[PDB]
Amino acid sequence: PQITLWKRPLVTIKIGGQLKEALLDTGADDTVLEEMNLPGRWKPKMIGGIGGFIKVRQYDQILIEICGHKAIGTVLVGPTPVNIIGRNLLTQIGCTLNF
Amino acid sequence: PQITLWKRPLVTIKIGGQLKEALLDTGADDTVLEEMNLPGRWKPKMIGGIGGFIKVRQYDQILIEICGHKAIGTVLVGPTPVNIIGRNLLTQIGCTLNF
Ligand SMILES: CC[C@H](C)CN(C[C@@H](O)[C@H](Cc1ccccc1)NC(=O)O[C@H]1CO[C@H]2OCC[C@H]21)S(=O)(=O)c1ccc2c(c1)CC[C@@H]2O
Repeated sequence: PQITLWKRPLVTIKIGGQLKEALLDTGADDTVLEEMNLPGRWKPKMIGGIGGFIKVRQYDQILIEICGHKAIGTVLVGPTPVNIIGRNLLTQIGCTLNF
Repeated sequence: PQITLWKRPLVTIKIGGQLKEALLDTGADDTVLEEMNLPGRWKPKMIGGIGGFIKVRQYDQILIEICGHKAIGTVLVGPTPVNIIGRNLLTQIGCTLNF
């Protein structure tokens, strides 16, 4: 599909057996998901943006389906106000910017 | 152009007559640039990011060229970690996401 940017590029994703809404975000190196209780090992991390830093848990090799496109990679989980699909996964679903 | 996402989508911009580098950021509603001198009146505003809220100067109807494409719109100036081009300007240059 082609997504215009008049509105936030929100799409449905599937992660940890749950469906969620997330932004397709070319400004995020990595994917950041709102607080959820994923199983398995994780590593603490701090990520910075406008307003400062938030503490997140880094999970590796997490499977996510974005608009029916499967992807697997690093997912950071923490108190983000929004689910963010970052470039580490956007490359895997074949997403590009075009103008 | 078509821009892949294996690297950060960084582009050269011109604003106030000066060249700068900025990130094409589909997860940003607004365009936020690092502290700089811009001609024109401005008004104090607040914006929130992943880490909280910051004070910005809002410049309206500002001329800005992005990778050779002209836009005129709102530019917020403040302590952002990175120059980001948000959807208010990405729409003006005809930018879409595609997968
Ligand atoms: C530095 C470049 C940018 C700022 C990196 N951001 C990604 C941007 O798209 C954020 C997304 C977003 C955050 C909160 C709420 C809504 C949307 N938009 C943003 O702040 O937009 C501003 C301007 O417009 C307004 O609309 C939206 C909010 C206001 S991040 O979320 O801070 C991030 C993600 C991953 C990762 C990091 C940092 C660090 C490592 C990790 O990979």
